[PDB]
Amino acid sequence: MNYTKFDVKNWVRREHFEFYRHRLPCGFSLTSKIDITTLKKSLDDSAYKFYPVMIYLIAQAVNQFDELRMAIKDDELIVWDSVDPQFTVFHQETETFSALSCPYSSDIDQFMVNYLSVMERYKSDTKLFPQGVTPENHLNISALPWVNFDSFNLNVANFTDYFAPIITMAKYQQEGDRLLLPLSVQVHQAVCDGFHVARFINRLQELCNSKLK
Amino acid sequence: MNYTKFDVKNWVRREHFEFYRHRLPCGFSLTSKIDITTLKKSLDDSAYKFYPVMIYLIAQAVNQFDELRMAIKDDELIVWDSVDPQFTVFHQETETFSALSCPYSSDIDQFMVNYLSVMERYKSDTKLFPQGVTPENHLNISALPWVNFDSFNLNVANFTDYFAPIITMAKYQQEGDRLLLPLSVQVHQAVCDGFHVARFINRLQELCNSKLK
Amino acid sequence: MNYTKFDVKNWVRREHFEFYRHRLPCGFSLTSKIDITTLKKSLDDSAYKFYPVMIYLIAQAVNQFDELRMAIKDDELIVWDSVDPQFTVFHQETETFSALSCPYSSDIDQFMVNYLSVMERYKSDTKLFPQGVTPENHLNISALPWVNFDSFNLNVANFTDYFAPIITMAKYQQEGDRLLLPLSVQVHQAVCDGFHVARFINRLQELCNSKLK
Ligand SMILES: [Co+2]
Ligand SMILES: [Co+2]
Ligand SMILES: [Co+2]
Ligand SMILES: [Co+2]
Ligand SMILES: [Co+2]
Ligand SMILES: [Co+2]
Repeated sequence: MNYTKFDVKNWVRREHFEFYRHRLPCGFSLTSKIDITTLKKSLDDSAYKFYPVMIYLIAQAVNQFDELRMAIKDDELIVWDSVDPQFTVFHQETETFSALSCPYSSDIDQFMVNYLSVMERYKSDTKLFPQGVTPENHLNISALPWVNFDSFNLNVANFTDYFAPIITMAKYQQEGDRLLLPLSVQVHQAVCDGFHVARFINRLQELCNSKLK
Repeated sequence: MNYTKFDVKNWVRREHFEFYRHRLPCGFSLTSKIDITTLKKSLDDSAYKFYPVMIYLIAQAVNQFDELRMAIKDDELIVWDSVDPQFTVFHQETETFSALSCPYSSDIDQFMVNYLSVMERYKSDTKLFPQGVTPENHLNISALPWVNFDSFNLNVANFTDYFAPIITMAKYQQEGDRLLLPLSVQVHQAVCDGFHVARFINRLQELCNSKLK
Repeated sequence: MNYTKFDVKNWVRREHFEFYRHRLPCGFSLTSKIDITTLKKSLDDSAYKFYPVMIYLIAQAVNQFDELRMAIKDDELIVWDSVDPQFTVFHQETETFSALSCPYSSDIDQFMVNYLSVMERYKSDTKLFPQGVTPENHLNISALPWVNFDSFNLNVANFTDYFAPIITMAKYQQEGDRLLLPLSVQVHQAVCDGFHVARFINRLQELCNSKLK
C-alpha cells in the first residue's frame, strides 16, 4: 500500500494531536506573499505555463513533509507516500468551475504530460468532479486569477478529521521591483502547527527561486 | 412580488449549489484593496460624503449581479429584483453601533435623500435595529474607520442558507501614489464562486473610477 | 476576589451581548500592521528582547480595557481585575510548541523577572501545558517568527462563551522606511465590537511608540 501507519504512541506531537483533534478542534488559514520574480524569469525561458508549474511546485513541497500528507484511515493515522494535486479549472463558456487531479511526478516533464492529458480529456466537462471520486491522497489547490487578495479564508461548517491542506492563489502583483503571489494555506491544528506551515512556505519560496529542471 | 423563483433545474451551477449547500457547507471571505484615488477626487468636487457614497456604489454593484441577490424563501431559491443596503452606524456618545437600512435607488441624489432622512430620524437611537425587522432583500455593509486592516473574517457559529453578502471596509491608506481602501467580502459557496466575488470587486473598482452622476 | 460582576442590566451593550452571544453567535479576526520602527530603536538601547517586550506591551494594553477582560463565571458576566499573558514557546529540539503564562506586572522589570523565571523552569518541558491548568484570567499570545503573513484566522469548531482575545504575531518586515509587525486579533462579538479592537490596536501602537520605562 501507498501509505504507512504513523506511530502516534511515540510521536512528540501526541498530546497536541489529541488536543486539537477532539478537545479543542480547530485549524487556521494564513496568507503570505511568495516572491515569484525569479520564477517569472524561468518561465520566460521555457515553454511552461504558470498555473501547471505552481501546481507542480506546490505538490512538490507538500510531498517533502509528512505532516502535510496525513489522514485518518480505518480510525488510524497514516502518512501517504505521496499525494496528487486536485486543482480547480474554470470554464469560460459556463462560468463555472470543476476540480481535477492528475498524478504527481518528481519529473516536471512527466507532470506536464499528465496535466495536458487530463485537461485534453475534460476541458469541456462541466461536472464538478468530471473524474468521479477524488483520490484520497490529494492536496487541494485553487486559483482566483481575476483578482489580487491580501487574505482568503474558508469558513467550513464541519471539518472533523480532514487534514489535507487547502492552498489558494490569487492574481499576482508588482510591488516595487518584485512580483508577488498571494498564497493562502489552511490547515487543521491536529496535524500542523505554525512552524510546519511556515516551513512549507519557506520551502515553496526556495523552489520558486530554483531551476525547474 | 419583488423577487423571481430561480430555475435550479436548468442552472449550470445546479450541482455546485447542492454540494455547497448540504454536502460540504461552506463559504469564504476575501480581502482586497480597491484604489479610491479617483473617487477621492470626485468626492472633492462635490458635496457627497465618503461613507454614503461607498454604500451607494457597493449596493449599485450588488444590484447588477443575480448571484449576490439570492435567498431561500419557502424552501425555494429566489433572486431579489433589488436589495437595500443595511449599514452600521456608530454612536459616539455610547460607543455602540446600530444597523440601519434605506431604499436603494439608481439615482444617486435620491439615495442621498433616503440616507439623510434615515440618519435624521435615528441618529440617537441606540437600539441595535432601530427600524425593527431588517428587510429580507438586504446586503450587509459595515465600516471600521478607526483602523486599517489587511484582512477581516467573520467566524460564524451557524450560517445555514444565509446568502446575502457581508462587506466590511477599514480605514483607507496612502500606499505610494495611491489611496487604497481594504474591502472584505464574505459569501456562501452555494451561490457564489471566486469568479463572482472577483467580478463584484472589478465592477466596484470600475464604479469608483467613474463619474458619480 | 480578583474580578467584579458586571452590570449587564444597565450596560449600553446589553442587547448586543445577548444578540451575539445566543441569537447570532459570532466573532471576527482582523490583521493589521503595527509600526515597530520606534520600538526597534528602544530595544536597541536596552537589554530587552523582542518577544517578552511584545507580550508585555500587549498584556499592558489588554489590561487597560474591560471589554478584553470579560468572562462567564457561574453563569454571570465578570471583568477580571487583570489578566496574565499565556504565550507560546517553540522547542527547537522537538519542533513542537508549549503554552506558558507568567504574572503580568505594570513594572516592566518585574515582568521580565517573571518571564525569565518561567522560561528557566520550563524551557525543556515539551508538555503542551507544562504548568498544568491555564489561569482563567488570561489572554492568548502566539508568534510565527519564521514567516510574515498578511492575515491569520483561527477556524474553531466551537467557541461558545470564550471571550479572551487571541493575538497572533508574524515575522516583521521592512516596508520602505518602516519596520511593520503583522498582528492578528480574534474576538467574540458578544463582548467586542470593531471599535474596541481598533481602540486596542491604536493603544498598542501608542505603547510601541513610547519609552519602555
Ligand atoms: Co479523543
Ligand atoms: Co518522498
Ligand atoms: Co440536499
Ligand atoms: Co436590475
Ligand atoms: Co439568551
Ligand atoms: Co487596572
